[PDB]
Amino acid sequence: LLGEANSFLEVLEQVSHLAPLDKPVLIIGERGTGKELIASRLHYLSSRWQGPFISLNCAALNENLLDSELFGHEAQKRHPGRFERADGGTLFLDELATAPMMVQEKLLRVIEYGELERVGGSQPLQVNVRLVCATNADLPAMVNEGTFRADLLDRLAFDVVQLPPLRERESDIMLMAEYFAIQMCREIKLPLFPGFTERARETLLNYRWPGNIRELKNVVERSVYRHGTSDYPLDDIIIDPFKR
Ligand SMILES: Nc1ncnc2c1ncn2[C@@H]1O[C@H](COP(=O)(O)OP(=O)(O)O)[C@@H](O)[C@H]1O
Repeated sequence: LLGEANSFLEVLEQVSHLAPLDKPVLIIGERGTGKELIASRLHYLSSRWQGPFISLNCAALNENLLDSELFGHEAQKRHPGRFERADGGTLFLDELATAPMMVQEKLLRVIEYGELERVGGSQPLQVNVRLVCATNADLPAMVNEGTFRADLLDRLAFDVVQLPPLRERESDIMLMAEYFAIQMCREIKLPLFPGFTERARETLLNYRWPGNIRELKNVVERSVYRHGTSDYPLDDIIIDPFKR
């Protein structure tokens, strides 16, 4: 993983201590800051490392589909949900704050009882899953508004990993930019990355990176491609490809 910023190193140290626990971990961070990567690090550093790592984006599914994707539904005889698929392993729920209140209630019940309720006939399913969740919402604010369950937060938020946005990671922007530029040079067969000019560095370090590391990679790849030479340093950082 790339980065030297104290804020980021401190996250890695925190994760090394949290991973062996069976307790739920809440990751607060912006898109592209490595939420899923950290969730997967928690899994692979934990005693569950040989078990499944399953992900789901709560924001991507309507309420009824989220409900059946997480908790499963009947009808060859059953469509297992993500809790069942994660049994013995880890389930990463991204965009937690978008889960509808009915889902939040059902999530609290699974955490506190350790089983998934079942329609008549079939008995409840036991599940044994280590949960990691993420969002950039202000969850305490949502609790005040009535849009996030306080009880659920008392279960999910055993501890909180705060992932710093790229704009708050010291000089990690240039370290990562260089790394990404070099890999794009290999992809388009340039013999050497010719460096970034001061203008390019100013552009990179002054931009907010709303898309963080995902956005940085894309911008840098496009910029290297457009430059297309090892003869002269890269000067033009193409943040916005919709202008020109
Ligand atoms: N510290 C890091 N070093 C190298 N690549 C990283 C680092 N953090 C995140 N990335 C990369 O950034 C992209 C977004 O990370 P990911 O965890 O998927 O995103 P998100 O925060 O949106 O869940 C991925 O391609 C991932 O490899």
